[PDB]
Amino acid sequence: LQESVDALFDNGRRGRVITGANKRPLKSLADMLKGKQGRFRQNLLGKRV
Amino acid sequence: MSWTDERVSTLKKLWLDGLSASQIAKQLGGVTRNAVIGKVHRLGLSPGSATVLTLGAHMCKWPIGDPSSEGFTFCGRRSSEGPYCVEHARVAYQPQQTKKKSG
Amino acid sequence: QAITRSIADQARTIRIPVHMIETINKIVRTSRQMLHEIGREPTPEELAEKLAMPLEKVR
DNA sequence: GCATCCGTGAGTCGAGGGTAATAAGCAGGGATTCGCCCGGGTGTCAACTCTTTTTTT
Ligand SMILES: [Zn+2]
Repeated sequence: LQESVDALFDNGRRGRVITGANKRPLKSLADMLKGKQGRFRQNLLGKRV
Repeated sequence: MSWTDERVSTLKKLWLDGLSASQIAKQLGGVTRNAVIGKVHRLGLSPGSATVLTLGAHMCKWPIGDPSSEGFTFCGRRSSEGPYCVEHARVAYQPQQTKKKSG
Repeated sequence: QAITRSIADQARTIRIPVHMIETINKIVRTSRQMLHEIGREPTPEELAEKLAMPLEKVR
């Protein structure tokens, strides 16, 4: 349970949690705001017009 | 069967006081099993040297005999750091432990 | 029983009853057997008569 | 006071479009859900009486 909790937030510090169907690693809340969907260039600074 | 004002009252009473739902329709008469369930759902409100008592810590616990028999006791000897005794530790556990795998 | 009863509840990602999943497994097994020992591919029309179920249910 | 080991980075706009695998069984009891039907509140109409602005006398 503790592993699931602290992997739901980052998913990178501990062992990687990969779904059985998809071969790509899951994107937790921390990874969602770093480079892909964070405020770097996706939503906050750079957006469609 | 009927669904008068008294039919719902007796049904609610018999469902509240406690009774098998299958026999509820038979006791009321006429109403089937499916009708009473729909009504309650629609309307809502649904030998050794120690016995089994004088067994202290650090003592043997290997049973001897039958528990449902007259005389059933344990060894009760110096058997610290283990549930069973040294004389039975080699007969209870797997003798000659040889197991290994990958890790 | 504990491993099979729990694998069909949490791993599916959606609420699927046990009778539904067992019927799905039986239908898949019979379809594979018919496709392997009858012809090219079993049609859903004959799957109802083979399993003795209505067409609306098998569909 | 140094030697060894674990995090961050990598430009930017455009094209291209959908995906994919394993598979027990049956008996008990309840909760759920789909068909029919009586029904009472909402519409859509024949059909009986005051007012009055003239248009006729
Ligand atoms: Zn003993």
